[PDB]
Parts: sequence; structure tokens; C-alpha cells
Amino acid sequence: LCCGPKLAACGIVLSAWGVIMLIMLGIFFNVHSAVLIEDVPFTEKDFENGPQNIYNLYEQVSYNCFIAAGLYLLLGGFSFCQVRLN
Amino acid sequence: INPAPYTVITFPFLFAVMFGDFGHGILMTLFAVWMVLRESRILSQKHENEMFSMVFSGRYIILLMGLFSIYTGLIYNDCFSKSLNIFGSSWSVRPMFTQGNWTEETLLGSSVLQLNPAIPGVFGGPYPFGIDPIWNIATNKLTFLNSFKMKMSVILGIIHMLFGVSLSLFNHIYFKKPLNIYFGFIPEIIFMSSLFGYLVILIFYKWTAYDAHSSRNAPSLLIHFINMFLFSYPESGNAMLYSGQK
Amino acid sequence: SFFPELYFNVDNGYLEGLVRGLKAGVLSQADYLNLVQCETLEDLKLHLQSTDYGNFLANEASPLTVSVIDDKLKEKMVVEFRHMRNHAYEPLASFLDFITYSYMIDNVILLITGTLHQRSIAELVPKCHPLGSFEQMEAVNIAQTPAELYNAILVDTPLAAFFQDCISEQDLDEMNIEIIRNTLYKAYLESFYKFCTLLGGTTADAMCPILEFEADRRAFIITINSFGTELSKEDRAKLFPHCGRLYPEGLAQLARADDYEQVKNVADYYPEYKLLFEGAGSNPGDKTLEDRFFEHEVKLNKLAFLNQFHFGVFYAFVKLKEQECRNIVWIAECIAQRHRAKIDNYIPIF
Amino acid sequence: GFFSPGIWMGLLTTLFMLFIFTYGLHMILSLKTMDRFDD
Amino acid sequence: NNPEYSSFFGVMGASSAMVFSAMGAAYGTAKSGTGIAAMSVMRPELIMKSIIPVVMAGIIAIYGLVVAVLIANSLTDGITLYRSFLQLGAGLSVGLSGLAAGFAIGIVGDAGVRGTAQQPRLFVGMILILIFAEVLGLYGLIVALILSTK
Amino acid sequence: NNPEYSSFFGVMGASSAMVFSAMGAAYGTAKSGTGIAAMSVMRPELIMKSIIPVVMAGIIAIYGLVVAVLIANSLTDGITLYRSFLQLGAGLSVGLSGLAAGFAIGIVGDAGVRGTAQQPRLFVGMILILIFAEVLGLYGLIVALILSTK
Amino acid sequence: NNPEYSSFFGVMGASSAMVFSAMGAAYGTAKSGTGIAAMSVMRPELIMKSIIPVVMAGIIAIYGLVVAVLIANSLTDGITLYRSFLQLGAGLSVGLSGLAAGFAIGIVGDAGVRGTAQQPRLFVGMILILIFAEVLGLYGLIVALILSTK
Amino acid sequence: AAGFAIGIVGDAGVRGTAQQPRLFVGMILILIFAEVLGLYGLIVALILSTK
Amino acid sequence: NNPEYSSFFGVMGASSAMVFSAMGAAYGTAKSGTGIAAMSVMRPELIMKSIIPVVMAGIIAIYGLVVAVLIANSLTDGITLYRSFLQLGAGLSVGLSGLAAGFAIGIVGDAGVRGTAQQPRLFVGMILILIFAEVLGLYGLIVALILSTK
Amino acid sequence: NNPEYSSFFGVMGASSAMVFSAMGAAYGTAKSGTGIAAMSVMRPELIMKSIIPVVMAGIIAIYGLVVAVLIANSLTDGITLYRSFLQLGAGLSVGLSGLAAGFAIGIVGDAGVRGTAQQPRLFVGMILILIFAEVLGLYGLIVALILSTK
Amino acid sequence: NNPEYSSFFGVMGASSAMVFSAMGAAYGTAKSGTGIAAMSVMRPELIMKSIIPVVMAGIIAIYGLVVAVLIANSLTDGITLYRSFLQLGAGLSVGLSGLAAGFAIGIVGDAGVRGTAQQPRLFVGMILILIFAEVLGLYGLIVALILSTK
Amino acid sequence: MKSIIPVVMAGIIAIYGLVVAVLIANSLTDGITLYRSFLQLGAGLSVGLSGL
Amino acid sequence: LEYSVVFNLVLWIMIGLALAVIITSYNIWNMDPGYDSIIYRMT
Amino acid sequence: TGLELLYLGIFVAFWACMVVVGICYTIFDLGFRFDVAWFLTETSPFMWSNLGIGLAISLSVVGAAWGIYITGSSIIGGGVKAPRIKTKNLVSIIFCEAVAIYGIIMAIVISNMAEPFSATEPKAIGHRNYHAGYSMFGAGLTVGLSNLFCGVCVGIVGSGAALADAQNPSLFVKILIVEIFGSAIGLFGVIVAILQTSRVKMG
Amino acid sequence: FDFGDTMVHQAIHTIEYCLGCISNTASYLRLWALSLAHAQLSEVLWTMVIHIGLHVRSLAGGLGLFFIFAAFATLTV
Repeated sequence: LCCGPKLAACGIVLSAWGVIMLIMLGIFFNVHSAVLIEDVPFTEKDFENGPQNIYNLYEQVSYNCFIAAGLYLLLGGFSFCQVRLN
Repeated sequence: INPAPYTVITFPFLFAVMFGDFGHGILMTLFAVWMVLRESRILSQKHENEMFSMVFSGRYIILLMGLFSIYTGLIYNDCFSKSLNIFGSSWSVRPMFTQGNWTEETLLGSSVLQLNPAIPGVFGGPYPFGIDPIWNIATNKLTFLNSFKMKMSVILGIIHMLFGVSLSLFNHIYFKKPLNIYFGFIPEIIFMSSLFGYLVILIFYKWTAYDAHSSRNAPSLLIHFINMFLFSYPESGNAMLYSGQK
Repeated sequence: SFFPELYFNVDNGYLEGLVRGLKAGVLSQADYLNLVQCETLEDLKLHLQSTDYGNFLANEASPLTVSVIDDKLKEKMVVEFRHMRNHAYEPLASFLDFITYSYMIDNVILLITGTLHQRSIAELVPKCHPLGSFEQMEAVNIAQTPAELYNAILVDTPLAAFFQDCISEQDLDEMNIEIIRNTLYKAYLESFYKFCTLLGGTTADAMCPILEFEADRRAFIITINSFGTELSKEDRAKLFPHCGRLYPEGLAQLARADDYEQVKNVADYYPEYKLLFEGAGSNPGDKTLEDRFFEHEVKLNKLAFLNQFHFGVFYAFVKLKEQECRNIVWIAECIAQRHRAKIDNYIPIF
Repeated sequence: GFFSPGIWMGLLTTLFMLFIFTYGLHMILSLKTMDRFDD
Repeated sequence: NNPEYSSFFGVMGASSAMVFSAMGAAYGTAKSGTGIAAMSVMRPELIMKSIIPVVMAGIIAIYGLVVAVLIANSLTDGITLYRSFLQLGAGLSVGLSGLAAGFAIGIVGDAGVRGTAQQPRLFVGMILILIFAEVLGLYGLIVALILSTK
Repeated sequence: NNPEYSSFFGVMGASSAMVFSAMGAAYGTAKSGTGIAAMSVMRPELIMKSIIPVVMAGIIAIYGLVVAVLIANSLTDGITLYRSFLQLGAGLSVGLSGLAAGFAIGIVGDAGVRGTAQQPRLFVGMILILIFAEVLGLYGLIVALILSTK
Repeated sequence: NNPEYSSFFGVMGASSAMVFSAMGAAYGTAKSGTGIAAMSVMRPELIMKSIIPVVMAGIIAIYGLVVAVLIANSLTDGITLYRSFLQLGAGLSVGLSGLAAGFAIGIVGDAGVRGTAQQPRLFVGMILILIFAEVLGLYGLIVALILSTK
Repeated sequence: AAGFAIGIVGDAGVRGTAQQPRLFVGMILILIFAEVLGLYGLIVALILSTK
Repeated sequence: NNPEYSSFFGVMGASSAMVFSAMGAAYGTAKSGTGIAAMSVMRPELIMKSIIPVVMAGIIAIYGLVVAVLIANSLTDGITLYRSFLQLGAGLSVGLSGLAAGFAIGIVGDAGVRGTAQQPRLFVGMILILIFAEVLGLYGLIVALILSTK
Repeated sequence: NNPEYSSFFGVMGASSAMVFSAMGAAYGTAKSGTGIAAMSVMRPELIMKSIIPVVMAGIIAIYGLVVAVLIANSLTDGITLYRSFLQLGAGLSVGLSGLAAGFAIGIVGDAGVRGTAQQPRLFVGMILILIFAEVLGLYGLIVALILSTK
Repeated sequence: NNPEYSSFFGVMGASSAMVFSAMGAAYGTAKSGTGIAAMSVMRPELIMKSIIPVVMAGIIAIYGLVVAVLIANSLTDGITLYRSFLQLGAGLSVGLSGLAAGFAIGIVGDAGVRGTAQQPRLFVGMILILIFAEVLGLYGLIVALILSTK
Repeated sequence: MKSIIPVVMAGIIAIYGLVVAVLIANSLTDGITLYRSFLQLGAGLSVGLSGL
Repeated sequence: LEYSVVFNLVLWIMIGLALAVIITSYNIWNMDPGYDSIIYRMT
Repeated sequence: TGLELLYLGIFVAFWACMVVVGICYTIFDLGFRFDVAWFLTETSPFMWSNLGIGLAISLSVVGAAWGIYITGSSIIGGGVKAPRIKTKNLVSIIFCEAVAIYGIIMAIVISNMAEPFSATEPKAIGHRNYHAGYSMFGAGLTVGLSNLFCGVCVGIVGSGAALADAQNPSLFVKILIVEIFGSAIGLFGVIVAILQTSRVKMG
Repeated sequence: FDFGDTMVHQAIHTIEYCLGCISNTASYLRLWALSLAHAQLSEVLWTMVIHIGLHVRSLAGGLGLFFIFAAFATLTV
């Protein structure tokens, strides 16, 4: 019926692969604390006191993957719902 | 000699080394297996897309190709422009580099970089987990990877050529044609074995022989090869790679 | 285009305006309804006098005939073409020289075998088709010598360059006159195509497709026709013009062709002229295949008229005016014959 | 330097003028005659 | 005290004026002369009225001596480097303006003589075009006279 | 206050003057000569009326040559470089005006020769244009001499 | 003291005279000779009369030699920079004037032999044009001489 | 220039002589004129080689 | 401070901005201006629909206006030679973008007007390609706007 | 330490960047539009499909703009001597890459449009070629951006 | 204290290398597209086979890509001024060698186009001669990178 | 298949420039003597255009 | 010494020579000998 | 096409010499020898004022000449069989004359601001003289080229309309409006040139 | 027994065989070129598109990462 599978299978694949690699990336940002070999970029301009606030930033940036993964899962659920409309 | 049993393998690996990427290989195999699952479905299915027909007709190629591509990406430690941190890096620590007559140049390092000269005395050595990830950060990684990849590509090509040419012997013996052996195959193997196996042993010997301590006055394989090819041998100014090689 | 306008208009404004106006000078369709509605030759004179044409039957035979209608149409055509060609300039003058060289070779093949046979040359003069000119000498009063005309026509007549292929004086007797005319038509046609391509402007753009169409159509019709004659397929491919889409592909299948269906398939390789095939009704009171070919010519003539910075407009006017004369004399023919069930073999142009 | 600027002014300006006149000459020679008249 | 070459520029002003005038006039005579020379086999009666393009070309000619003599008799060696460049620019401008006028006029003359050869009706409009060409030349002249002393 | 190299301007003026005179004369003569050669085939009596352009090409040669000798008359090493300016400018200028003239003459002659083939009365129009454009030759020569003496 | 190259502009005058004279004589000879060999086919009995244009091609080359040898005789190490410019202008002048004369001679000679191939009476007009061409050549000669000795 | 004129007049004259053998003499003379031009060139060349 | 006569580059930038738009818009109103007239005889009912490219070429000229008047408004005596470069680049950029747009508009418009003359229903798609041409012109304008306000 | 006015190089860089892209876009548009304008009569159902190449030209125009605005964002007289000519090189790079893309896209559009006019299925291969032209444009952007930020 | 204007022997080298790659590849696609439009009207079974030269239209872009970004990464604030000349060399070297290769690839594409119209077997020879072309581009890459590392 | 031999000779023209380019790369350095670099220029030009 | 105007003089002479030699080369390469009415006998 | 090909030959030769000297500039350590500031400081605004006036009149005149011929010959060729054409189509010639008039108005406006200087020192002398001269030849270039383009466009479109009149004279009603756009191009050049002269003076 | 033709046959075969062996050993370096290609395009597209994931945003970082992510995903495939 509405929004058949022929054009929602792409959404399904994209959502699944996206949740996969963002959970991997969040895991590598909070547990590895985004080691620089894997993630050079960092948002500070003054770190001459110590590495602690850089760690706090590492948790801050790894926090950004939870919203990502969660609403991709929402999009995947909605895509499955569109697919079930037969 | 049917060449199917040899292409069936070597074509995969050569694509894989020409396609040295981990996650891209993963995606290719994912799509390949997706086709594998619905084989009997598509066989009883009518379509007009003819590129699609040529590809599911050759799915046996692409699946194995993708497996080897994933494996090659595992070699190069390049999964989407990044390397997995096994943390086997064995290059630098605080007290060592400060013990190399150095301190607090990072105060000036806000504007400069200060490459470290090699031979610290304690660092180096092999990295069993492939390419050491530290290179991914260094902006001089181009020289390292260029020399590396160029040399291994040349050697792989030499090996493939030398192996592949040998099937003419099977041809010559099966058809009782040693006439193609006498004034043929034998001098062929002679010139190729010399001209390329010599280079192979040269690079192996250089890699096994010289260290960064002897970097000064260290020749290059290029200059030796061109000197040999050109009949030109200077009387001095360039030390041999080994005694008596002239 | 890129070069013209700034340079076209300077020396083509008059001729562009002239071809437009003389397209407008053809008989209106209301005039045509007057033509069909009288069904009499005296009234035919009466109302052709009232249109652009006519008022030319002065000093003519009181029993108006169809041949007089043909002569007056052809006199209007040759008068208009002497008007256009008189005012011209080396490129376009040369173009119109090409437009005339087809009829030149036609009339020249009329002249030949009037002197291999023991016939007068003054006899030949009044019978030449118009535009023939032939004000050049060494070809008249030749004392019935093949070599004299051979040298006369290699030396003096302007189209001598094409006769470099027709040489040795042997083909005059051993070979057919018609085949010679065909070789000359081919060689001239390809030379004309090369000249067009040299002038690489919208002239080339508008004249390439119509020359390819003419080559393709003539190969098409000739291949249809020679299924009842003595000609082999390699001597056949010898005389098909090179300047056609067929030479890439389609000429080979025509060489392989032996009947109506292989040539039908040849038409089917190209949708543009397949449509011209299925219009070959050939019904008594309708049009035939040749008429559909002339119709496609008319469509391409209109397409040439749409563009305005090239030279195919004049060729378009050629083909349209020939069709128009064919229509008017045909109407006169069916008026004299009194057979109104069969007036329908003419194609209105505008 | 490597020239005399004093007359280099006139040189460059006159070259511009002669380039405009070169366009003018390309157009003035773009003329070319006609063939016979129509009667 | 003045910078050198001062008179040289005025001499070029005169030369430029007269050259471009002569080019335009020669163009006019060339094209009109071909038209008249070849057309009059069939309508000889138009020969005595085709002089109009000829004298129109002559008038395009004439714009030379006025400016050229204005240069020639008024040119000296003690110039402040300001006058001489003005005469250079003025001579160039008026000259090639006359060149363009002749570029129009000769070809207008040939097209016109053929047009009147067919039928005498178009002659008045043809001469109308010619007089507008002379007006163009006169525009060039008046700006030359402006720059003569400005 | 006379910069050196002053003889250069005068010599190049006289040179270029007769150079361009020779060019224009060659154009006119060559065109008219081909015309008269291909014409006297069928009417020899037209020679007396087709040779006036040759005379007037000679007149252009005389123009260039009087200019050349006149400029040569006032030439030396240490010229003021203020008269040589006029010499150079005028010498180029009149000669190339002569180019324009004689080129137009030759074109009109090419047309008029064929024009007078079957209709003898076109001699009047031929001469009408022919004197006119050579009066334009004189037109240029006037400024030539005025500057040569200025 | 003496500016550089001051004894060498005459050398290039002689060179240019020879250059343009050689080009001219060669072109005229080629052009006339083509028509001469053409009309020898059907009228070999007028070849001697048709040698005449080539003879004057030789003569105008002699004009070029008169200038060249005089300039060669009027050269030395210590020139005062103005006779050198004089001979430069003289040589290029005469050379190219002979060039244009040879152009006209050649093409009119081809046309004239074409025309006279049916009527030897046209020789008179052919000679008329022909002689006038060397009159032009002589004028170039005269100016070259006066400049070379000025 | 000499070779240019020599080649053209020679081609024309040898083509013309391909019909009439008489032309040979006149053709050669027309060439002689251009070789006289060559003579001139060498004369001035000698002058400047000994000046 | 502001160096000497710092305004120059902007003084030329405004000129380039307007004059290259004068090339583009002139070509645009030329091509369709002639093609529409050619079409009008057969069927006049689509004439105002076919006029659409011409006014759009006018819009290209208007783009030229906006850039030129911006440059002139910012034009002063105290120029830093930074904004002068900005104005020069802006003017050149917008002008030549208008040139490219004018060429595309002219050719596509002639092809489109004859194509619609043959078949009515193609008009809107013709206008689509024409709209694209203006999109390119708009990109030219916005680049010049960025430079005029930097 | 930095030579003054290195920002001029970036100005001309942004200019050239959008310049050559606009050239390519106009080249593609002219050809594609003229191609459709003929054949939409005979295959009107391909009118919808014909938009695919022209928007590709539009992507080229977009690329010109994005590089221009990037350089505008990075433009300043306070450049370290090592960043403005980077803008120049990248601008030239990407602009002429857009030019080459326009060349290829226009001509391939002409070939493929009649290709599909004969046979509808050829569309897929045609689109493949268009994809490739865009891939070329993308590489141009890649290197351009690398130089832009470094 | 390295010389000023040093890094641009790198910037322009990279730009030029990819410039000529962009030219060469686009010409390859040019001829390939015309050829495939020619073939596929009559031989649909050869469409995807004739797409093969199209993939090698892109390798010219790949080689220049490699060299360009190598030069980009190797560029620095201050250079030793011995590597940047190598970059200029290598860039021009590979770029123009690849442009020549692209010419060859397009035209041999046309050759195999005209080849396989009658005989599909020629596909193999087409590809063979096609391999003979890109070896030059790879050769250029060889020497270019030898210089980039010398 | 037997008409590939001229193309083989073209490939030989290809190997030529590579031979000379490698020679130049060998004899190249940073501070060249200033009288070998023009020799490299002329050598490259000569061999390359002879290949042409 | 005082090259600043003599080099301009040499430039003017050189361009004059170039113009002359170019005109002659154009007219000598593309000279138009008629080449008619007998060319067919030799072909 | 040989003559224009030799023209392109000298063009490419000039550019070749340009690149050669440009490279050799930095090869042999030429120390800012092409001092652009020296060039600008050493030039004069006499060139610039006279260039402005002369180019304005020059290019306006030749553009008007183009329009005059194209319209005139189209009209008289069309009138051979349809003499009614001129009675409505001769106005195009008046229009191109008006283009020339606009150009001349700009010429006098530019002549409003020409004067001698007769000064020797460049430094701090005639600072606004340069500015005003730059404005002047800018205005001349703009006006002249704009008038060229109006002229060519008007001429060719006028010819098209003139011979479209031959078949149906009622079409002249809905075709003459094309000239208005080119007139807008002329009046645009006028506006920009006025702004160019609005805020300039020699000092 | 055509001695000359077979001699030339073997001569051309040996010449092409040796020279082709050399050119083929040279041509194997396309592997190196392509490997460089894969590497270089990977890190450059990373540093272009997905590198923008870094930003000081504390709440809308991931939210914009949505369309950034979809963008490079479709592009990279």
C-alpha cells in the first residue's frame, strides 16, 4: 500500500548500517576515550593545565552518538512499518 | 592447460591488493551474500537490467573477491581511512626522548613539529599486527608507504609473471614439442630469472643488511640497477652493496 | 551562428529576403481550389492569369495544351533561378553552381550519343532542358568525332573535373550511357558533399543531413528497382554514393538484398524512413512511395527554411518549386484528360 | 631599466590604436564584389 | 622646456585623419564604381543619377582637409604636451569615423544602384540612407572640431 | 635640444612614400592590365579608352616620386628632428592614401572593362569615377605637400 | 662618439634591395613563364615576342643591381650614421618597388599572352603596360640613387 | 627566388614541351634568366666576402 | 594611508562589469531578436511567448547595472587598493558570466523558437532550459555581489 | 615578512574559478538545448528524460560558485604569503575542470540525445557517460578543496 | 629565511598536472560518447562492451589525482626549493603525457567503433590496442613520481 | 593479430623516453654544477622529439 | 649606451621586415597561375 | 583563411615571448625591474582624456555604421517587390543615428573635464589628475563598446524584421519592440558613464 | 620451407616478447597507483565530510550528524 518496500528497503539498509557503525564509533569514543590515532579532531584551544578536561570532552563527544543511534533506530522502525504496508 | 584454476584464485588477490580496504570489502561481501541468499528466488524471476544479469551470473567471482578484499584491508589497517589501535606502538616515551638530550621544545612546538632522528636506542622493531597505526598520523607517512607499496607491488608482479610463464613448459611437454624448448623456453627463463630475481635478492639483502646507523653513504637499489644496465661503473664515490658484485 | 550575422547579412540579406518572398510567391491554396474547380483549359488560362503565375500565354497556341502548362511552369522556374544565380557571390554562387550541375550532367548526357550517332547538333539545341546554358564551345560542330567531344568536355565545359573518372573513350560504346551518368552523378554528389563539409558552418549542418538522405533514398530506390536487370552486387556497391549513413551500415544489407522484404528490413533499421515506407499505398486516387519521399523532402525543406544563416534554404526552394511544377502540370494533364477520379498525384507545398 | 618609458607611453597607446584599426581593416577588407545583375 | 616629440603627435593626428578619410573614400568609390560600371549595360539611364553616391563618398573625403589643415598650419614645436595629444586623438577619432561612414556608403551605393535598376521607386529611400551616412561623418567632424582647441 | 638619429625619420618618410606609391601603382596596373589583356580579344578599338587608368597610375607614381625627391632635398645628419617628424608622418601618410586610391581604381577598372564590352557609352561613367578617385589622390597629396613644407 | 651600427644600415639596405628585387623578378618570371609555356602549345611562332616580359624582368633586376653595387661601393668602416640610414631606405625602397612591379608584370604578362594567343595586335598594349612597369622600376631606382648619394 | 622561378617556369615549360618538342629551347632560356639572377646574388656575395 | 590614485582598479572594474554584460545581453537580444522575426511570418500567435529570452538578456544587462552602480557608489578618492581589486574582480566575473549566459540564451532561444514554431507543446521545456541559463547568470551576479561587499 | 597585497591573487583566483566553470556551463547548455529543440517533436516522451544533462551543467555552475565563496571567505590582505596563491591555483584548477566537464557533457549530450531518439534503451549508457563527466568534476573539486584549506 | 614566493612551484605544479589530466580525460569521453552513440543504434549487444573505453577515460583523472594530492601533501610553508621544481616538472610531465594518451584513447575508440559494426570479434583487438594507449599515462606517472621523490 | 607490430614499435618509442628520463633522474641533484642541467634539457628535447 | 631608444628602433625595423617578408611569403606560397585549359591533357 | 591564421600566428608568438620573459624575470634575479608603480606614476592623463573622447566617438560611429548598412540594404532588397516595406521600416536607421547621438552626448560630457597640467614632478602632484583620467577613458571604453553592440544587434534584427515585412506587413506591429531592449543597453551605458563622471575632478 | 618468413616470424615474436616482458613488469605498477588511489580518496573524503562531526555543539552535534551521515553514506557507496 503506502510507501511500498521497493523504495523503503534502502532506508532499512541505511538505518541498520548506520546504527552499527555509530555504536562502534561511540564505543571507540567513550572507552578508548577517542585515542588520537583514531580521532585527531578535538574542540579545545587551551589544555596547558592537564589532560582531564580533554577526557571530559571525550565523554562529551561520545555522548553525541546516543541520539544518533536511537533515532536511526526510530527511522528503521518506521521503515519496517512502511514495508509492512502491503 | 585450462587457466581457470589459476585465474579463479590470483584474480581475487590482485583485485584485493588493488582494493586494499577493509570496510569496503565488508560491504561488497554483504551485498554478495544478499544475492546468494535469494538465488533460487531470482532464478525464477524476470528482469531487464542486464548489468544486474552479468553480475549475478558472476556472483561466484565477487563474493570470494570481497572476502580477499576484507583480508587485504586487514593487512593495510585501513578500515575507512583509519587503523585499529592494538596499542603495539613502540616508538616514543617521555624519559627516553628527554634522555636523548631534549626537553620542553613543545613550548616552541606550538609553531613547529621537530621530527625525531631515528635510533633512540630502545625503540623500533617489528609490528606483528600489520602496519603500525602510528604512520596514519605522521604527515611524512607518504615516503614510508610509497617506498613500501611500490616495492611490494613490483615484487608481486615479478612473482606472478615468473609463475605464469612456466605453463609454456606444460604445453611443450604435452605436445612432445621440445623444439620449442631448445631455442625457446630455456633462454627465456634465463633472462627473466637473472634480470628480476637479481632485483628481488637485492632488495631482500638491503632490508636484511643495513640499518639507520649506516644510513650515511648507504646506496640505493635504483642507482645500482641503472649503473649495471648502463655499463657505467664509477671507480669510486659509491660503495658496493656487497664486495665483488661488479 | 558564430561567424555569420555580422557577415551573413552584409551580402546575403537580399537573397534571404528573395527566397522568403519567392516562397510566398507560390500559388496560394485558394488559387489551387480555383485550379481544380474549372475543369477546363480556357478557364485555366483565365484564372492563372489572375494569380502570381500566368499572363504568360501571350503569343501561344490558341488550343491550350498541357505541354504549354509544363513549359510555362518551367519558364517561371528557370526565370526565378536566373534571377537568383545572376546575383551571387563566390561561396553561394559556387553553391548554386552545384545546384545547377545536376541538371548540367543530365543535359550533357542528353548531348552525348547525339554525336556518336549521325544526328545534327542544331537538332539537339532546342531539346535541352532549361538551365542548361552551354554557352561554351569546342563541343558544338565536332564532326562526329568521339575524341573531339572527349577533349571538348575535359577542357572547356566547367564540369570537366568529374570526367577524370570517365576516360579512355571506351565507355562511350562498350558501356551504357546510363551507367556513365550514374558514375558522374555519384562523383559529383560526393564532391559536392566534400565542398559542403569544407564550409563548416550552418551550411554544413543543414546540408549534411539532406545529402545523406538523398544518398540513402537513391540507394534505397535503385536497390528496389534493379531486381529485374543484369547487375552484380559488387559492381552494385561500386556506384552507391559514399555520403550517406548507409556507408557506416545499411548499404551492406542493400547489397545482400534480393527482393522487397530485405529492403523493407533496411528501411526498418532506421525509423525516420520506415514511416516513408508505410505510406506507399499506391492506390488509384492517392499518393505513392515516391510522393512520400517528396513529402519528406518538403518537411526537410521547411526545416531548412526555419534556419536563416546557411545556404540550404535555396536547395529547399529548388525541391519545393520542382514539386510545385509537378503539381500544376499534373492538374493541367488531368483537366485535359477530363478524368477527375485520378487528379490525386500531387503534393501541395505551401 | 630596460626601456625608455617616455616614448613607451606613446608606444602602448599607439599599439592599442593600431589594434582597433586592425579590427577596422579586417572589416574594411571584408568587402568583396557581386556577380551579374538580374534581367 | 617642453618634453620632446611634441610636434610628432600632431603630425600623427593629421596623418591618422587623412588616412582613415582616404580609406573610407576609396572604399566608397571602389564599391560604387563596380556597381555602376557593371550595371549600366541594361539601364543606362541611371548613369547620371548614380553620381550621388560618388559625391557622397567625396563629401566623406572632404572631412580630411578641414581638420588636416587645422593641424598643418596650427602645428608648432612649442607645445605643452597637452595640445599635441588632443590633435592625435581627434585626428584618429574623426578619421576612422569617416572610414566607417565610407564602409557603409560604398556598399549602400552598390545595393542601391541595383535596387533602383530593378525599379525606380526605391531611389528616394536609398538616398535617405546615404544622407544619414553623411550625418554620421558630420558627427565625427564636429567632435574633431571640439578637440581642435578644447 | 635636438635628439640624434634625425636623418632616420626623413629617409623613412621618403622611402615609405614611394614604397606605398609603387604598391598602389602595381595594384592598379596589374588589375587594369589583366582586364585589357582579356578584353582586346574581341574589341581592339577599346585600347585607347582602357589605357587612361594606366596614365593615372603613372600619375600616382609621380605623386610618390615628387614627394620622395622633395623630402630628400631637405635631409642631412644633424636635422632639428622637428621637420623630420613631418617628413616621416607625411611620407607614410600620403603614400598609403595612394594605396587606398589606386586599389579602388583597380577594382573599378576591373569592373568597368567588362562593363564597356557590349555597351560603348559606359566610357563616360568609367572616366567619371576614374577622375574622381584620382582627385582623391590629389586630396591626399595636398596635405602631403603642406606638411612637407610646414 | 659614433653610435653603434652606424656603418651597417647601408649593408642591410643592399641586402633588402637584393631581397625584394629577387622576390619580385622571380615572381614575375614564374607568372609570365607559365602563360608563355601555355601559349607555346598552340602558337610557338610568337615565343620570341613573349620572351620580352622576361627580358624586362631581367632589366628590373639590373635596377636592383645598380642600387646594390653602388651601395657596396659607398660603404666603409667610418660612416656618419646618416648615409647608412639613407642607403637602408634606398635599398628597401627600390627592392620592394621592383617587387610590386614584378607582380604586375607577371600577372599582366600571363593575361596578355593568353589574349594575344588569338591576335598578335594586342602586343602593342601589352608592351604599353610592360614598359610602364619598368618606368616604375626606374623611378624606384632614381630615388634609391639620390638617397644613396645624399 | 631563383629556384622558385626556375621550378615554376620549368614545370610549365616541360608540361608544354610534352606536346611540342620545340618549346625546350625557349623554356631553357626562361630558366637562364633566373640563373642570371643567381649570378647577381653571387656577384654581391663575392663583393661582401672581399670587402 | 591610501596610496596615490588608488581608485584605478575599481574605475576599470565598473567599466568591465557593464561592458561585458553589454556583450552578453546584446548577443542575447540579437539571436532571439532575429529568430523571432523569422518565425513571425508563419504563425504570429506565439510571438509574445517567444519574446521571453530577449527581456531575460535585458536582465543580464541589469545584473551588470547592479554591479556597476555598486562599484561607482563605493568609488571614492581614499581607496585602499584592496576594495579596488575586489571591484575589478567582481566586474570581470559578472560581465563574463553574462557573456556566457548571453551566448547560451541566444543559441538555445533560436533553436527553441523554431522548434516551438514547428510544434506548440515544447514551449515550457524551452523555457526550462532558458531558466537554467538565468541560473548561471545569477551565480555570476552573486559572486560579484560577494566581492563588492568584501 | 609578507609581501603586501597577496590577496589580489586570491581575488583573481575566485574570479577564474567561476569564470571557466561558467564557460563550461554555457557550452553544455547551448548544445543540449539545441539538440532537444529539434527532436522533442519526434520523441516528446524523452523531454522529461532530457533534463538529466542540463542539471549536470548546473552542478558545474554550482561548483564554480562554491569555490568562489570559499575563497571569498578565506580572502584577506593579512595572508602569510603562503595562502593566497593557493586560492589562485585551486581556482584555476577547478574552473578549467568545469570547462572540460562542460565540453564533454555538451557533446556527449548531442550524441546520446539522437542515440535515444532512435532507440529508447540507449539512455542507460548515455547516463553512464554523464555520471563519468560528473566524476571528473568531483576530482577537480577534491584537489581544489585540498589546496583551498591547506 | 627562504626566498619569498616559494610554495607556488608546488601549487601551480599540482594545478597544472591535474589540468592536463582534466583535458585528456574529457576528450576521451568526448570521442567515446560519439562512438557509442554511433554503435548502439545498430548493435545493442555491444553497448556494455563499448562502455569499456569509458572506464579508461577516467584513469587519466586518477593518475593526475594521485600526483596532484601527492604534491598537495608534500607542500609546506617553506620549501627547500629543490623539491618544488621536481613538482613542476612531474606535474607538467604526467599531465601532458596523459593528455596525449587521452587523444589516442578517444581516436582509437573511434577506430574500434567503426571496427565492430560488422564483426563483433574485433572487440578483442580493440581492447588490445586500447591497452597500448594507457601505458603511456602510467609511464608518465612513473617518471612523475620518481621526480616527486628524487 | 599480426598488425600489432607497428604498435610494438610505438611501445619502443615509449621505452625510449623512460630510458632517458631515468638517466636524467640519476644525474640530477639539488645544487647541480649549472652546466649539466642544460645538457639534460637538450638531451630530453632531442630524444623526445626524435620519438615524435 | 643609450640603448633605451635604439632597441625600439631595432624593434621597428624588425617588425617592418617581418611584415614585408610575411606578405611576400603569403603571396609567393599562394600564387595563382591560372593552371587551366591544358591541365587535363597532362592528367 | 591564411591571413587571419598569420594574425593568430603573431598572437601566439606574442604570448610565447610574454611567458618566456615572465619566467626569465625570476630566473636571473631581476629585482622588481617591472616596477608597476613606476609605470603608473610616469604615465599621463592626457592619454586618458583623449582616449575617452576619441574611443567614445569612434566606436559609436562604427556601430551606427553597421546598423545603417544592415537595415538599409535589407530594406532596399525587400522593397524590390514589396515597396511598402520602407514606409514603416526606415525608422530603424533613425534609431541607429540616435545611438550615435547618445554616444556623442557622452563625448561632450567627457569633454567637459579635460585640461592641461604641464607639471614635471609626479610625487604628490596631480594626485586627482590620475583619478579623473582613469574615469575618462573608462567612460569612453564603456560608451563606445556598448554602442558597438547596440549597433550590430539593431542592424541584424532590423534586417530580419524588414524582410519579414515582405510577406505580411501587419507583423511590423509586434516586431519593432526588439529595438527597445538595445536602446536600454545604450541608455544603460549612458547611466554608468554619467556615474563615472559624477564624482571626479583633476587636482 | 619459407626460410625468410619464418625467420622474421621468430624475430618479431622474440622482440615483442622481451620488450613486452619489460613493459609488463613496468605495467604492474598500476597496482601501486591504484592502492595509492584507494588510500588517498579515503582520507580526503574523511577529512572533508565526516570530519565535520567535530563541533562545540553539545546537543545538536548528533542531530546534524544525521544528514551529514546519510550524505557521506550514499556518496561513499
